[PDB]
Amino acid sequence: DYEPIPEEAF
Amino acid sequence: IVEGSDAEIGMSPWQVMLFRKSPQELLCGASLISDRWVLTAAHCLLYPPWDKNFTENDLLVRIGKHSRTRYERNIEKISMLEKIYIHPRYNWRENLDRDIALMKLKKPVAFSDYIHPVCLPDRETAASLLQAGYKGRVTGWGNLKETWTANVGKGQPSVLQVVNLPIVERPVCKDSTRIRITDNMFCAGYKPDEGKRGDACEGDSGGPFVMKSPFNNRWYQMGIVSWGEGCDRDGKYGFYTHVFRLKKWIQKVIDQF
Amino acid sequence: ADCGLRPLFEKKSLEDKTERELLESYI
Repeated sequence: DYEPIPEEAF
Repeated sequence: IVEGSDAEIGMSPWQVMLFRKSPQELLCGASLISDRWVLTAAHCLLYPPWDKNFTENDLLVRIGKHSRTRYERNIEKISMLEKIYIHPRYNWRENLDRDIALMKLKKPVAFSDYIHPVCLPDRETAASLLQAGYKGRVTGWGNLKETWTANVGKGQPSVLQVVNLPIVERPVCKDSTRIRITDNMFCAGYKPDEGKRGDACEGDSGGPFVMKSPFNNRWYQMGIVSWGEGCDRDGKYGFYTHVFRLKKWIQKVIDQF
Repeated sequence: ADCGLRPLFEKKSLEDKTERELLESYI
């Protein structure tokens, strides 16, 4: 149930 | 955390979340000790009994968080692992003795209102504060109850949880379990008679047990959430890695790498 | 050198809601 970590952020 | 409360914003700016890339899941807590070093429990990265042996690329750490599940835009920062260092005498075969590990970040994380490092204790601060009765603070996004539950029956928290717990006399820690306790561990929690409750629970391990020094008003990480039996059970106590006792190893790693 | 001093608390001389509980336990 975790909102995805958008690229850029990585 | 069982029987804790919602953390205030920026209350534990050194809190770090150890996140498995795929499938995306919370593995453990951790703490920020400098812009490029994160401290955690060795068992969060290596535990052969459960076929766990993570490699740098299997993980990500999220720093500056409050919400457990949400991506906190403009607030949290993601850092990648350059190298994992596990204590060479970490005892995963028997009792989790020396349950400590360091993770060096590929790039320094930017400090902000929500991201800031905790201090590691010097010998004097540790001797003065690591005493039965003195309370420390545990924070984490672990389960709210021992009984398997999720977001439907009070299982996991929406946001970072916090609980203050007293360090327990060593003979009482020893007498509460059949596991062999070592000087590299201390236990904390309330006794059955004391009334108040609280404990760390699944997902909190690797996180910090901190104390605010009354001498210089700085927060010091005295322990790492290491292990327990059940969560918040009467007569049981949470066990923590004694950070000061393993500081020589910590310093050796940082100085060398 | 600035370790353990929180931007939103120690840095601005604000106390969080339960830190006093820790202080009271020391001694």
